[PDB]
Amino acid sequence: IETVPVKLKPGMDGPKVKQWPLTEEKIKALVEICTEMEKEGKISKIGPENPYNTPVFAIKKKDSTKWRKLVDFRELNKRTQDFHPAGIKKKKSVTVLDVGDAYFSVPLDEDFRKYTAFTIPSINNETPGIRYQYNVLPQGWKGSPAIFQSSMTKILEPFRKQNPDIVIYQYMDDLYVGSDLEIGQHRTKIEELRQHLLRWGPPFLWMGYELHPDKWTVQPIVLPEKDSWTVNDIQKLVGKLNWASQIYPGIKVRQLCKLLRGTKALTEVIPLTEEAELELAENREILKEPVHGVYYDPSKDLIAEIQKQGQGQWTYQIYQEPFKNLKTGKYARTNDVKQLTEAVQKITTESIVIWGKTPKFKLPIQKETWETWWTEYWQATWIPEWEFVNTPPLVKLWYQ
Amino acid sequence: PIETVPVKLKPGMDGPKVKQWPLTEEKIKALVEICTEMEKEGKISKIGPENPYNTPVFAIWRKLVDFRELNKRTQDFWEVQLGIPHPAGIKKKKSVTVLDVGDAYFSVPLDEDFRKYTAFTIPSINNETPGIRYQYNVLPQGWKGSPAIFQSSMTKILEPFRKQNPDIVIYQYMDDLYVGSDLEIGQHRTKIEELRQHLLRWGLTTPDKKHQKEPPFLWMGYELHPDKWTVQPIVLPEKDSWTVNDIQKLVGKLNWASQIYPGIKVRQLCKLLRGTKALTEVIPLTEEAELELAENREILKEPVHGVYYDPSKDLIAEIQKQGQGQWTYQIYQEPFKNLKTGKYARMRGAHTNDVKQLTEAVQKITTESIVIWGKTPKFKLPIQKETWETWWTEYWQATWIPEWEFVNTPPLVKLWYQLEKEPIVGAETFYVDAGYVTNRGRQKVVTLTDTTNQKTELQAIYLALQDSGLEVNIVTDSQYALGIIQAQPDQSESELVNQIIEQLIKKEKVYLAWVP
Ligand SMILES: CC[C@H]1C(=O)Nc2ccc(F)cc2N1C(=O)OC(C)C
Repeated sequence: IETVPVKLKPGMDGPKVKQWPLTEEKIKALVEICTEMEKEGKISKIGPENPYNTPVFAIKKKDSTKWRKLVDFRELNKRTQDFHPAGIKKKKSVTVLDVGDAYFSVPLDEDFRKYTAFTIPSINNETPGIRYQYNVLPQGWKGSPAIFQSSMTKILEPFRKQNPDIVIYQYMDDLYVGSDLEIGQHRTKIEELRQHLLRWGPPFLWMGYELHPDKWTVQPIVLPEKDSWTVNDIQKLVGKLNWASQIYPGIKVRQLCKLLRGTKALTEVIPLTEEAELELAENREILKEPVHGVYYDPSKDLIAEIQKQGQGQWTYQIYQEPFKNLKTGKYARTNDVKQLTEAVQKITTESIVIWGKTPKFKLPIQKETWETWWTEYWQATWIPEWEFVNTPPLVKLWYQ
Repeated sequence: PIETVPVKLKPGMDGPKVKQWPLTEEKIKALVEICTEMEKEGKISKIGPENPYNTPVFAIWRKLVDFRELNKRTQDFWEVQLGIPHPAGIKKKKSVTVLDVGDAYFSVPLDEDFRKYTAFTIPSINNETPGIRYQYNVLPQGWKGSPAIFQSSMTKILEPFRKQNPDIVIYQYMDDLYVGSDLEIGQHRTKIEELRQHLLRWGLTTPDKKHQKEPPFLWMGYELHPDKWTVQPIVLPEKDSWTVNDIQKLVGKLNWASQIYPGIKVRQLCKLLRGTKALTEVIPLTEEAELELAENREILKEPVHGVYYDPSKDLIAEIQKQGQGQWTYQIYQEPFKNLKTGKYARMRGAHTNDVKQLTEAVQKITTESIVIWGKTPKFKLPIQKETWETWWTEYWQATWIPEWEFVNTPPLVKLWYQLEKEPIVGAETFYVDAGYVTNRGRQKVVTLTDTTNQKTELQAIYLALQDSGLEVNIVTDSQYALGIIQAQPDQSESELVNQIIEQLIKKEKVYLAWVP
């Protein structure tokens, strides 16, 4: 059994990513885990000649009390040389499977191992902190799916032809299983699969729950439909309208802005003249559907922004070009951070399903906070790219 | 002996070939002795004239070899050490012994394949005569990888003894080695001599009982006992004239104290630095500056000790507002049995409010704690759940505070005002743009000078607040201003803002709206 020559992108060197400090609870887990992975030759302690580093974390699992080790190979994958059924999204149901353990059988190119260097920190720097490196294919590394693909196909080939009514899509450490069968039959069929895996030597990702892509409908823009309309209401109305005009340029306010004739009192109730009425209705009619002409191109990055609508409600939008939204949605139901993580994850899993790639996020949260608590609720095997921002005032208004 | 760590030169680069500068026959002599000794010990070895590499050597006697060229061409190693532990995190010990480790690097092999690059040359006194060539077999002092490799080794050398003596704690720091236990005075001293042997069996020589340093232990600006901790002596100068440099050095020093000496304040002093033109410029101390200094020297007059972490007991953090934008806090396990204390003066962003700031405090502390005790403390905060809750569920950014209990210790943080969620009925309506026009026919166009498109949008609003009654409705087009006020700040660097904030606090009701 020989390994596969893998190189970093030309000229690039290995990652030297700093290890965010961990809670002795997560550290203890990691220690127990890595000790074992060591006994089983999966990993090996490394010396000082390895200056590289990737962050590790410990996360919990659904339906299990066992800790899962997560390695932020985000940077490594970005320096790794290079090497999707539109039907998955159309399926009634999709269950996610963690097949990450598959890789722990295939050895990693001897000369690439040094790049998988990661560290288990120690509290209060009371000890140098254990350093390790991978021998087999690591979970979360962009290349493992690839290198293991071959074997993965041979392993699926059977169930594939036997159960052609299914759609098996793999991504990083996850396997997405799709079908339209009635949910009852589904859960039963998933099993036959995982044993057909035990057959070659596999956890439910998320819960033992299935996503239902068939109903991920885009949350359109809406306008307040109310009885009496006050000057303020009209102003808010026009404000939201003008904004939206950027997208649907068929929006006309002329008439509504006429009701705002002069310096009236905010609470004054304005009656809507026909000209205006037919204007809103029309404007209202345009927004019922997402704008035409917005197509996704693999060529570009997928961006995702989340807005806090408070009350436990959140709003997001996925686009590539501003205003040019590919999808938009909501999320409700715990503390802020817990929710946001659940959401990101939810939005990510969605992206993978629809476009087979993770989006780049913009999180309305101070970085130190995120860094501090995200692992406390994370459950996915992957990690999107993210950046932290300051949600403008109006953006939240115009949404939800 | 010990496993050799394989080294390599940076990719493409080749070994050094820098010539040996000239040397006094006096120095040649001395070096040849030093080197012949080093050759006897085996640390170095004579090499054939075919080795084209070379690193300079001069004398202090003491052989000093210039490895910067080699270092520049040597691979990067795993960082020798980011953080150092912090006293508040360590545990109480009955006995703590520091072990010096003489000639550490000299006792550690060097990747054989690398040795040829360590080649240096001893000039021949007689010029007709060619000098001797040597290369290292061990970690060369002054070489890039010596620290990292030495330490690495040390660990492996320690692992065993550590397993057999789990009831013993060892922390390696550079060339010092700290060993502590809770063994009776005598048993303790014996392990020390067991260990010393362990090290000696690896050629590592340590200081005799009669010679090792004895606590308190002066470490990284601290002063450690085996039961309590503090910071080394801290003396404030008594002086007539202060120079910015003096001022700066002083403030700097005072901060260091803040980590255990609560009540330290630098406000007035830091203030003396405004507009200064030179480090050597004398600045007279304001009355308040004098006051602050005196009070500080007072606090520093009495030593205060931090206690060590008892991982058996909970961590408790308590925070207080010690002035506008100023927070104090202290983490203890045993009621008021401080492990550590500290301040927080960071205002992130031009404007804010106590709620927002108090929370940012909590995040720093949370981060600090995880780093030190690997866990977060229960917080005791001068803010009521409701208050927080309210501000929380209305703020656009997300945030989360661990388990915390309200502490009625004034000043309690609160929000000095809130914008009506709805336009106000029967309240005059001001349309601003530099002036305003109201639904009730009033107007006040005022032209400001030395302004900004932004400070002007802010001005309008202000005027409006001023001239308006107890309840006002305000319509602005400035998204900017909107964001700021909408954020409900209670403090800002901008005076205008503070003028406005003041205004806002006064109103009975205020509704601010935006339009293009
Ligand atoms: C070795 C025991 C360890 C510890 O748990 N408590 C103490 C108490 C007093 C000391 F002087 C040292 C230390 N220790 C430590 O790691 O000291 C480094 C900061 C130098």
